[PDB]
Amino acid sequence: TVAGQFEDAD
Amino acid sequence: TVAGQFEDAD
Amino acid sequence: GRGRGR
Amino acid sequence: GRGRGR
Amino acid sequence: RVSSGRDLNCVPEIADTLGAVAKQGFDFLCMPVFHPRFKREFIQEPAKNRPGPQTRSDLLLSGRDWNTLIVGKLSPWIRPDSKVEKIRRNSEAAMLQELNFGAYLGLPAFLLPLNQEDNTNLARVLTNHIHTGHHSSMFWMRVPLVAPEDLRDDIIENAPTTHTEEYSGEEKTWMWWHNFRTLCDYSKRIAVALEIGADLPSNHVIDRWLGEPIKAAILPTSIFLTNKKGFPVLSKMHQRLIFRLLKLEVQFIITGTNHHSEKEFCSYLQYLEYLSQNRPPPNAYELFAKGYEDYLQSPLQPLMDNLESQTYEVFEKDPIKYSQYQQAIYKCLLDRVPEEEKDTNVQVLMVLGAGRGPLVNASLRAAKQADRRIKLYAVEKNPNAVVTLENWQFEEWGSQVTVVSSDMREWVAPEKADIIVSELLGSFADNELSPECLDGAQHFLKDDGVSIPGEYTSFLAPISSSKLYNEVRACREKDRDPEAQFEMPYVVRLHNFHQLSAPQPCFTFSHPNRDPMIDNNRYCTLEFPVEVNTVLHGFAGYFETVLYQDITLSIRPETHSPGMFSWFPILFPIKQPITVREGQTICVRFWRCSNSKKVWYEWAVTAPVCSAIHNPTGRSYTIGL
Amino acid sequence: RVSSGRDLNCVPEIADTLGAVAKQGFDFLCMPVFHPRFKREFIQEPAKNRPGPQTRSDLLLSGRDWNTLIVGKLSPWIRPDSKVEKIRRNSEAAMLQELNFGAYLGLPAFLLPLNQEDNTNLARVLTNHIHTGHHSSMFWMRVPLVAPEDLRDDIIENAPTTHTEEYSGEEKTWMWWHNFRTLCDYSKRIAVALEIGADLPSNHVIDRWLGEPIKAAILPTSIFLTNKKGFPVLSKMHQRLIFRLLKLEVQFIITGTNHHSEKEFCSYLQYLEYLSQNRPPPNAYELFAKGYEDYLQSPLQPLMDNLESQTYEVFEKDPIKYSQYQQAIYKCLLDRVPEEEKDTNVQVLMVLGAGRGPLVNASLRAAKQADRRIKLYAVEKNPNAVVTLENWQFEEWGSQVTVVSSDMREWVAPEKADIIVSELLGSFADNELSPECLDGAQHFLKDDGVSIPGEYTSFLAPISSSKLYNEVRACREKDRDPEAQFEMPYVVRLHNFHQLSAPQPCFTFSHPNRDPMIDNNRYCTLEFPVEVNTVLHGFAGYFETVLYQDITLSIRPETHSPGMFSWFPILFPIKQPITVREGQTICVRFWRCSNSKKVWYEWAVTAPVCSAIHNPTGRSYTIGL
Ligand SMILES: Nc1ncnc2c1ncn2[C@@H]1O[C@H](C[C@@H](N)CC[C@H](N)C(=O)O)[C@@H](O)[C@H]1O
Ligand SMILES: Nc1ncnc2c1ncn2[C@@H]1O[C@H](C[C@@H](N)CC[C@H](N)C(=O)O)[C@@H](O)[C@H]1O
Repeated sequence: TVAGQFEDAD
Repeated sequence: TVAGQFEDAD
Repeated sequence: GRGRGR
Repeated sequence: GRGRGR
Repeated sequence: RVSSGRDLNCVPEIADTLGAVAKQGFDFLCMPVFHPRFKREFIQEPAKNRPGPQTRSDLLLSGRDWNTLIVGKLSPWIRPDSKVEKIRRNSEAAMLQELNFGAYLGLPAFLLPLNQEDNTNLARVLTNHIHTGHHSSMFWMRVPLVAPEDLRDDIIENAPTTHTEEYSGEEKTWMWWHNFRTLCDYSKRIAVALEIGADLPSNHVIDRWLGEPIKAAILPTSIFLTNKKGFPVLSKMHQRLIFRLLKLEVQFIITGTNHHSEKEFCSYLQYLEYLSQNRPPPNAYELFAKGYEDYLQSPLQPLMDNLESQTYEVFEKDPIKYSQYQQAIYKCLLDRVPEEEKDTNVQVLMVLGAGRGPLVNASLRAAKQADRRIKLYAVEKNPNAVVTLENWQFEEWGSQVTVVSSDMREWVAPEKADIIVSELLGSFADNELSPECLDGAQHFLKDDGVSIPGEYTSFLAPISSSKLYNEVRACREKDRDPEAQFEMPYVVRLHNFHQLSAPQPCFTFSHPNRDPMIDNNRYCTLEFPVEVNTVLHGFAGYFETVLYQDITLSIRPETHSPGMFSWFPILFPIKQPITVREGQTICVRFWRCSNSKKVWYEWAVTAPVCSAIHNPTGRSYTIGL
Repeated sequence: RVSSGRDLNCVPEIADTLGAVAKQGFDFLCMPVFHPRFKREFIQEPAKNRPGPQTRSDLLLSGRDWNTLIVGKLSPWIRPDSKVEKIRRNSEAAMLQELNFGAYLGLPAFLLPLNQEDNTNLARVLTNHIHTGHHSSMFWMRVPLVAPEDLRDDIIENAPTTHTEEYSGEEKTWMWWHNFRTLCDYSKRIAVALEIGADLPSNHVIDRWLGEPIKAAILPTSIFLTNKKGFPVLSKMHQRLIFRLLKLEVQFIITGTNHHSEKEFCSYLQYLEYLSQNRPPPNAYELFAKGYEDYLQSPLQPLMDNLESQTYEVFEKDPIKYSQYQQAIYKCLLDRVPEEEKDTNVQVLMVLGAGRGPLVNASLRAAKQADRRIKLYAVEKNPNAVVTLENWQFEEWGSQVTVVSSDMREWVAPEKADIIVSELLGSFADNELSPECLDGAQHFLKDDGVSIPGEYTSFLAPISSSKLYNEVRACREKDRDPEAQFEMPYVVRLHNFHQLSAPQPCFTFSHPNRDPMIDNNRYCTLEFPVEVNTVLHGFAGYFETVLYQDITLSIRPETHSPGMFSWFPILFPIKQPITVREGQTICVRFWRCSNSKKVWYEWAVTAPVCSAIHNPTGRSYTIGL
């Protein structure tokens, strides 16, 4: 749903 | 289709 | 096994 | 059996 | 639903032929893999050096089409049993070639004609093929119901047709099959494609063909009568035979030409569909048994095994058994407690092997409707069933029901029971050691107490079933005596079988047993007249029981309880099939033996031809105490 | 989809818990059958007489729900390996009770822990339960990748941790597993459910684990990292491990509590879906092999028995092989025939074992593209393939092709062949007697002839896998030596396995063998270094062939030809798994014996532990000739 919901943690 | 198409022969 | 069997 | 088997 | 196919001997092209056949509505096409008239030589040159292709390519149809839409037919000129060595050798070579090609195409089934008294060489070739490669294909023997020699017209001046009442001369066709079946050691890959003639034989013959592995039935187009509307129809006896075959679930193959040229060929098929609709819908029992017909299962032994939740769930699906138990309990309560003592008298009722509590619910409902006070115990040895019973007792029953987690044989009751209700009846009456448990429980029954079921008897009936024998023979378990499968009973639905005589009582048990002698070892001898001249394959076992006075519960075919489907007949196999004649009363003997630690059955047939004693000393099958 | 489940040990009510779990998107729930803190005694008088139900009844759920939705867990307080006799006995009784209840409910799987090194008594109890009655509930052993003792923080003053590499100390958990399944005798009903934990071990440890029969993977919610948007995510190493596990079709079990309270618990599962998608989609080979992975099938022997149409059809589905053959033919034709001789010079080409004709079409197309004149002799022994070839030859093929129905070893060619083409290569280099057939055919090859199959070499590589070992053990059949299944090779798509070393060449053949004394018996010795403690289970076998020059067909993993799905690797099992340590060298020996009218392989591992020669005299496996 949210854009970049699954983007890796930095 | 025909009425009584499968009536036994006599 | 439905009935009376395994 | 596919590949080269049986 | 009905699955039917077409039989053709000419196929100029495959694609268009299949298209037309599908348009007509058939499911599969029976065709010759090789041209029927194209004789081939294999020894004598220059004939054997024939150039060019031997048959049409296999690339015309996709592999899926070959595996489902086509059934191969053996060429008509192949006569492996001819009297000439040259012809016999050529026929053998041609049959091997055609069978190998059929295997190459992966045909689902292959049709072989069987229309001679002697076909030993054909059996040899077929069995040699059956042991070479993978050969997943099935084999259907086209065996007429009536030999052509018998149905030929009497139009020869000096070759009159037989008119004597040859009662044994009308079964010859079956013999042809039987012999061939024996030579191929009852191969599971050999079935029958029965061919129906215009004239049908005596009812006993058509019964004979029951129990044989019939896969297809061949209907010539010449057996259909014409109704006044000009359509094809079947005679009443033919219709009954077709209904029976449908109940056997064979595939119908229409063969011949369109005799009723005024109508499309599909009309024939349509008529069959009409009959398929007239088939009465299956009853509750038939629907319940659908899936396990002639499927072998080992009988349950609750005494040493613990049943799963699903087992109890399927047990509880039967309303007839519990309704009749409730009726029996209600009648017993009414008899025992008079109206004047209704308020003051309380009856002690013990439910043995209560399982998940359906018997307890039945007893409570019976007591409520009879308006008699009762105190109930529920004895159960299975700890998980005990857990479920305790949950029930805490939630619903309350203090009225006392749950006991102990074997009734070892339990010491605090009070003497007025009534003991139990269900320990297997397919055979005493298969599940109901007598032993009930005689152990008798010690805490009142002198005037009542035991439900009141009495139970077991019945045996000889049966012939090629399919059942083959499945039993296929139960070979590695790591075991090679012939142990024949020395243990199975519970089967016996859908495809022939019963050679009415069942007769085998063993009888009654409780409570006040006899000073208390023994369960039993010995019985049974005589079964035979009027069919068939081969005996085993013994089917049923049972009946009187719960209380009139209330009865049975699975015997003549008095089968309507709707009840909780039990299937038990099967006692025989090591070797035994042929029987019009006389030759079958004399069989049964033993029920025990050693205080196991219980087992021993059975043997003494007439017409003796046989080995099966399962001696519980060698191959025992029920733990 | 990716089968995902939820692990809970507090389930106040099953109905609402299952509703919530299903709403979140999970597929199954792992729960305790008994209350985790409800200790029970069986040998103490006041305690063993505890009244009331011991657990919630099974009536709460439909029989279907139990069999598919629920997974049982063992109570934490049960310690069968306790040092105290009383505690040990109580734990044994409680574990037996819980396992029996799980069987009664028919749970699909039951989860037991392996949190400590010693598990002998637990293994004994579980094995005793397995060999008692009939049930199908699988068992999942929860084995952390990193032992709990090693994951604790350095908080203790008197018991500090150590930063030593401990290369041998990172495998201890696997040892716990390896011993356990050894105690239970590699039972097929025991599987692993490894727990990922916060930190991963050395990559070699993970590679070793991936060879074990992993059925589930436990993901604590504490390992998920938080991204800038507050959602859970995984580190790169965790993502790679998850990809590898997904390739094995494992079941993911999310366990723990919702640490990211701001979001919903489903956020975890969604992330796995995001990893489920976007993973490298299966290639053509993987899609082709789908459905046949770790499935053992016997190799084909076309020389002895004739193949079916479907086999030839599947052979045709591979375009790469025939494209390579066409390229090799094109190069050979160009080299042999100069441009000035492009006409008036017809090269005699032979195709041996033409099958249904794909090789002949490839040769014709190669000739057309090379613009050279040729003449073919298609040789095929399979009479049905001969029929197909003849039909393909009568049309669409000029007089160039000359179908011959004979064995090349016996056929007497009328003209010497410039080239000979064949595809007798099997999974192993010479599994189908290609050397013998080519040596026989060499007699009619010209002095300067070319054999397009050129050269081929076989490669062996040790492999360890409990899945394949269990499967081959299950391949035991009656009517033969019980150890025969271990003395024959199987064609298998090795999927769940670990390769202990790089392949090394086993045997090499080249044609024509112009040297005298053409013999095919061979003897080879191979040494394989090992870099990790493991349990060798067998030898995987591949082949690599050079067609003509610069054109190669390979199936060895390091140089596998792209899209080449015609051949699967072969497997040579060893009846006794061989434990191997780091630094040891596995020394194995292979014999190819070709006694008259017979051919077979014999293999034996001599180091580090000798094993009996497998398949001596071809007693268990032979190629027939
Ligand atoms: N000797 C025995 N003592 C106590 N319970 C027994 C004994 N033998 C069998 N049982 C139990 O009797 C039960 C058999 C019945 N559940 C069979 C179905 C029956 N309609 C019922 O639900 O009661 C099983 O729970 C067995 O564990
Ligand atoms: N000794 C032999 N003489 C003649 N044909 C043989 C011999 N051994 C094997 N074959 C044939 O070699 C063929 C093997 C090939 N069809 C395998 C697939 C290959 N792509 C092809 O279609 O040619 C089979 O048709 C066998 O019948």
